Amino acid sequence: KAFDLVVIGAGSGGLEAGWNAATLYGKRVAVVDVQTSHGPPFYAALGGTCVNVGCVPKKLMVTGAQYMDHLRESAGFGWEFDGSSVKANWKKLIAAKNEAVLDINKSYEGMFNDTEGLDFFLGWGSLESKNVVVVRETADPKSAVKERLQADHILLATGSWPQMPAIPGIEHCISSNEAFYLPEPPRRVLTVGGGFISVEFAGIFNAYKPPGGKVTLCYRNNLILRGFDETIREEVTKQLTANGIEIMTNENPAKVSLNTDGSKHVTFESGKTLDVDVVMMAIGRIPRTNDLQLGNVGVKLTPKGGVQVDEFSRTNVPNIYAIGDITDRLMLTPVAINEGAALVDTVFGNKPRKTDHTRVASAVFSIPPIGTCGLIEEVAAKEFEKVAVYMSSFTPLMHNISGSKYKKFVAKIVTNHSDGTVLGVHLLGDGAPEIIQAVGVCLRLNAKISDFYNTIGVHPTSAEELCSMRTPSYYYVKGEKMEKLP
Amino acid sequence: KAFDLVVIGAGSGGLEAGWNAATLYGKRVAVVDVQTSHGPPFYAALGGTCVNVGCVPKKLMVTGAQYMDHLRESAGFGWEFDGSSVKANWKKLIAAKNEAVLDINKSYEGMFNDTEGLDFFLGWGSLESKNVVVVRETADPKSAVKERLQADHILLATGSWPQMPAIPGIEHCISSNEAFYLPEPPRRVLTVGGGFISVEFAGIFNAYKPPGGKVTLCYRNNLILRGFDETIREEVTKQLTANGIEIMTNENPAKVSLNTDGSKHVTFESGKTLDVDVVMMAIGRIPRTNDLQLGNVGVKLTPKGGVQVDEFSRTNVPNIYAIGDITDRLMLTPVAINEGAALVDTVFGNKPRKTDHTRVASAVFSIPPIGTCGLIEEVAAKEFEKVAVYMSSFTPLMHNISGSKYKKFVAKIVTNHSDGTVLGVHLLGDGAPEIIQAVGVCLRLNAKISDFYNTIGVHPTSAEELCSMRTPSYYYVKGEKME
Ligand SMILES: Cc1cc2nc3c(=O)[nH]c(=O)nc-3n(C[C@H](O)[C@H](O)[C@H](O)COP(=O)(O)OP(=O)(O)OC[C@H]3O[C@@H](n4cnc5c(N)ncnc54)[C@H](O)[C@@H]3O)c2cc1C
Ligand SMILES: Cc1cc2nc3c(=O)[nH]c(=O)nc-3n(C[C@H](O)[C@H](O)[C@H](O)COP(=O)(O)OP(=O)(O)OC[C@H]3O[C@@H](n4cnc5c(N)ncnc54)[C@H](O)[C@@H]3O)c2cc1C
Ligand SMILES: COC(=O)[C@@H]1C[C@@H](O)CN1C(=O)c1ccco1
Ligand SMILES: COC(=O)[C@@H]1C[C@@H](O)CN1C(=O)c1ccco1
Ligand SMILES: [Br-]
Ligand SMILES: [Mg+2]
Ligand SMILES: [Mg+2]
Repeated sequence: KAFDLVVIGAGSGGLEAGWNAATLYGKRVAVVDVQTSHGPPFYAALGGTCVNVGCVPKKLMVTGAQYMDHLRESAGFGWEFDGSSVKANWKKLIAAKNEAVLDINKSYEGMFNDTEGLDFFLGWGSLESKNVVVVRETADPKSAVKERLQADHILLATGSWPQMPAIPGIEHCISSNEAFYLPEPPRRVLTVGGGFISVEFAGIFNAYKPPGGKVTLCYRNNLILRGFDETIREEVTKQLTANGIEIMTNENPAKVSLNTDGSKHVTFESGKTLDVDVVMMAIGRIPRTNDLQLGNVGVKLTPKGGVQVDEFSRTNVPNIYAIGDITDRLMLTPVAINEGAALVDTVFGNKPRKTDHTRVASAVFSIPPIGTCGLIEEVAAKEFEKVAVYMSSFTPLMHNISGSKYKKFVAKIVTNHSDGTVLGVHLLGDGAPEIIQAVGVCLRLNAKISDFYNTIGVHPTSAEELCSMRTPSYYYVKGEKMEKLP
Repeated sequence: KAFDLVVIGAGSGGLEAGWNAATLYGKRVAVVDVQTSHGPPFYAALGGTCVNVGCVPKKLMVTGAQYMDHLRESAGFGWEFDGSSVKANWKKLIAAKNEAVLDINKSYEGMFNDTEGLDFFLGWGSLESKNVVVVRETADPKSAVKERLQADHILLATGSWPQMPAIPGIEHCISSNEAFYLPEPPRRVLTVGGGFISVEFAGIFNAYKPPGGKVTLCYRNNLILRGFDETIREEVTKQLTANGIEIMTNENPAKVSLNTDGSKHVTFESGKTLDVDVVMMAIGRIPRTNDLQLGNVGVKLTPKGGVQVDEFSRTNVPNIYAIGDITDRLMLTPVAINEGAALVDTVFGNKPRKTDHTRVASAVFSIPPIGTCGLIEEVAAKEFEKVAVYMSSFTPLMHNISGSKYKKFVAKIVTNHSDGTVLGVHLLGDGAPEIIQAVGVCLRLNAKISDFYNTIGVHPTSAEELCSMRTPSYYYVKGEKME
């Protein structure tokens, strides 16, 4: 019952820290999670949110959703078939996703069996004391102890959970957790929220809806995807609309009731109403701190609710660290993994390393998708006296032939115009998530715009647009947008 | 008529050079090409090989070919439709391709009409003297003179042309040029060659083949795609085979005759026989210098027929330059364009610049495709004492579900293990040509493996594999492979 490291949460960050500590530094590791495989009741399980009810199944389902566009687009290239015979079998998709997620769950079980020092414990981890984690039967702190784990080092890696707004009839609504297990594809669905999860699910439901279906996405403010490039926010909005999704901006559910046929009657704050089969809330995710009983050792939380951490993932309590979504910063898997890898290389490697929270590449698997790294221009413009924006936006040739004329590719480079340093790169279109990864490496290397334009293009690709931009489209001078410099 | 620059060949490199010299440096520029729009009889035309019978139309046709996989793969994600209704209409693909290419032809026509100091001349350009380009009716130097252009500076930018082996029945075979104009998709086709053109057309013809059809690729050597990463050469062979293409390595055509039904009877050196509807020779491209009458001026050619150039694209004759395929080096459009821009900056801008032919990102639009930049490990191992290989190879999850379990993604990083400098990056799988572009920028910035593995991944992507490799798979020490 004695460990160098006890990790609460067998997720993206938890397993990276766990595995590394064991395989690289031959350390003695305990990892706690509430479930060994995906789905109800606790949804996240061994592997974490990403594996079970996040990046992995979502990406399989977006890939499934993309075939609605490929089947149509094929016609431009001479593919002929009976379009009246086309059906999207959601039940197939969910069964194939479940098998793929289960195989990963089994994979992690394999990893824990086949690794000296690395041991998995089932149940609910909380903090007894500075150096003891208790595993109980349930999330109730009164439930039975299954284990008392002695820890020289404790890692909090419990991730996040969907926020459900406290409106009348919220019990008629689901989150992404339940979206992954719907037995039938909804004919009419309201996705609530303007972030990546609402956007990605609107695309998924749009592809799998039965005949006479309608996807509506509502967002409480004016323009979806706050924090992304503004040109891309506007374009994603147009491209989702072009593919049949209704975007209701400046709208927010005030209440939901069940109609007598089991459908949902949504009343908006504005007084508008909408009948749907599913209401999926995707308005936020909040760190999972309640169940850890952090009051028992006095781990400090932020005004927001995340575990407060320094640059080395250290809480206010020596030997207690926190990575990933529990810190309520950038809620992405590779960030959690990076923080985990750094924490272990630091503490057990004697090789201190801090995660860089700048210049993080990320994606939205919207149809079509977003790839982005670094600052949007409005943010750059407040930090840098002179910012240049390089922009290329056009419908690629393939999509003129496919008939998807609305699929404008957007490539934007934001620079410090004083030295040419690239501050951010913002892509919308097929392949954007793949294109952006090596751009993340470019930004780590302090690439300038001249490093891009002096590189020889790969032709023909969308990516070569990033190496063809020599002249700013416009600038910000002391925060002020203008076409030309003074 | 008198010009600062005369460009023979209105192609990738010629147009970059002409447009830059006219617009950036205010020079009076003439550009010569044999045809104003794509296709027979001369195939290349205004815009060049890439526009007319190269990168642009081939990428559209590979995109078309990819739908065979998407339609099949859709089933794993629950898509249902009547498979027996599926037809690949090649006529529609060719029509869509022709319209796209002709629009580009027309836009280039409009660029010349609307750019003052940039003039287009139709016909066959050759050298009369070191400062005179003659434009004639035909490739025959006795054909009628249309123009004589006085030139301070002459750029040779005539590209390359398919190589056809001098075998009996060569006349019954075609090249890529004719493949772009086949009115009907061949039921049985043999692509001859192991290079990108053979492999890309094998995938195109494999998707559009009518029922009961068969695509065969033959190559003289043991393993297609020499010059590419060896793991990728092996895997792309497996993945082509898995999609129904017959790869005949260590085989070469000895002759072709017509069966009585007009189909092609191929006899290989090995005494194997194959009956096909089309034989497409893709064994090589040779520099197009014959028609230039370079003997009029004494421009030095290689025995192969390439124009010899220094690093600044200068021939042995002052004021005569050559860029692009005619130089018989790296036969890529972006390289031709880079060389044209560097030449004009140097000559007209006094901004001396030479093209870097190292660490050039390129792609093969095979199905699935290749993206590469920099050295393969066998080459690195001869130039560096210690070389590390970081390799990740696995069927991605979407392809377990899709039913294309054969589709392994390969990601390989080759380093100088002495300092970690990345020497090469080699990718096989969907997205590879898009992933490799920004890797080009990384290699220009002398990125080390640590710069890749300390970059935060984008998940889920194939690209994130590049940023997830901490530990070498194997090494070369003084040219020798060590596990
Ligand atoms: C729908 C969706 C889509 C997403 N898509 C992407 C994407 O494409 N790319 C991306 O990078 N990120 C994506 N994310 C975010 C990603 O899932 C998270 O950022 C990441 O999983 C956070 O990792 P973590 O280590 O913080 O915790 P998690 O991976 O969430 O692991 C936490 C684990 O802790 C366990 N746990 C919690 N409380 C306790 C307790 N008291 N005792 C024991 N175990 C406990 C849970 O069961 C869970 O398995 C997505 C998220 C969602 C919900
Ligand atoms: C099937 C195929 C696929 C390819 N795919 C790709 C790819 O995906 N990516 C890539 O980067 N590269 C690709 N390439 C290579 C690319 O097309 C060439 O590298 C590029 O076009 C060479 O440019 P250039 O300026 O040297 O000549 P070109 O673009 O070939 O232009 C030469 C021009 O000169 C004209 N001409 C010739 N002789 C005369 C004369 N005497 N007088 C007047 N005009 C003349 C021709 O009509 C032609 O238009 C491909 C090539 C082929 C054949
Ligand atoms: C693509 O990842 C996201 O959408 C992340 C995850 C969560 O932290 C919310 N979020 C953002 O707001 C955002 C803006 C730009 C990039 O990310
Ligand atoms: C995609 O780029 C290529 O395929 C280029 C184009 C042409 O130059 C041949 N080639 C090679 O790289 C090569 C080396 C040895 C055999 O082919
Ligand atoms: Br070989
Ligand atoms: Mg174990
Ligand atoms: Mg003109």
